[PDB]
Amino acid sequence: PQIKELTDEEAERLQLEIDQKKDAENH
Amino acid sequence: PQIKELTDEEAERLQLEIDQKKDAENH
Amino acid sequence: PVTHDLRVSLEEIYSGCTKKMKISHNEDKILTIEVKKGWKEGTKITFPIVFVLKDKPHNIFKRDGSDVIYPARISLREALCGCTVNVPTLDGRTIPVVFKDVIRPGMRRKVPGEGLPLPKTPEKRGDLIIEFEVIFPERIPQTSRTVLEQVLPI
Amino acid sequence: PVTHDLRVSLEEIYSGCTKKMKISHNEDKILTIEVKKGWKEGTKITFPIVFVLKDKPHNIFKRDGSDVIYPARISLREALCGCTVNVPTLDGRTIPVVFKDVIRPGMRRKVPGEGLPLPKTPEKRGDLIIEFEVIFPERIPQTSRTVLEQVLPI
Repeated sequence: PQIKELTDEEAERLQLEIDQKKDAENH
Repeated sequence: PQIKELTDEEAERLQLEIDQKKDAENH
Repeated sequence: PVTHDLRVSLEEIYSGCTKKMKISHNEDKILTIEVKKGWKEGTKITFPIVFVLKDKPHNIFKRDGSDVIYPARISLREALCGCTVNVPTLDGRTIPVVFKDVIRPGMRRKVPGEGLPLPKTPEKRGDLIIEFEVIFPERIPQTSRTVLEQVLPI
Repeated sequence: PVTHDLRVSLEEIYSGCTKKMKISHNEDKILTIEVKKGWKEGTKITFPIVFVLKDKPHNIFKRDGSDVIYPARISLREALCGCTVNVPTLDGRTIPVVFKDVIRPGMRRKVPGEGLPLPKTPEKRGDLIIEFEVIFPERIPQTSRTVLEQVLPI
């Protein structure tokens, strides 16, 4: 289970992925 | 159970008692 | 039952901060972590995973619970003859704190209320402790030794 | 499963000693306790009762495992201008140990082999560590301050 600190900026961009992934899997 | 340090002198005198008691009870 | 260390700077502890942490198991998910004012080393924040707050070393201050320690590196001259210490604060002010008497190796002077917010009464801060480090000369010429023998007491 | 503290002086630890301990339950009985050279705090001697060896505080030396620490209280004058420390030994000798360079607050000087016997190699002793305590003057007249400003570096 890989954990690592993010910046404010890194974290936004990464939500836009789990979001723009839960978009495809919400289809 | 009461414990206490003895001197060299105190300790001798006290053995002469447990001895001069195991004398009476060896009768 | 898994622990990961959450390193927090003295400044973060003074003002509070939010920390964002990335995971994978295999979905990448974000745990957010409010860190409220004055939280201590060891503080556990659990997530159904246990973040345990660690103090990041700082080179100006050493944390002591809610107190903050400030090494003041002064000369022996300053310590015997008087000096002014420009104490830095955690919010970047400096406080001049004047010493007239002889300063002694490892002497402390409490600067009251310039410490960390106490977690549960965060309007009430700990203290900034000046800790003096008196720096001796490497060497003293025979010239100086002879004067020093005359003016310093036996 | 009963513990009682067995206080042992530094001198007893240096040379070994026998300790006699009185009991009552209700017969008064004697437990004897050889204490071999260099035995450490915590050492357990059990008796079908657990004597746990404690270091008696000493006012000259502080025990540090098999090492022995000696506070040397010297003046600032001695520390800057030179001095001779008459180190006491655990067997009552004194060793002059001359210091020519500037002595610094909390400086240590190892005096090799003047410590406690190491328990398992008791022919091999630990060390005596001189630990300097530099005593500052309470006060310095304006006369002295002005000279001190001229001869001590900035």
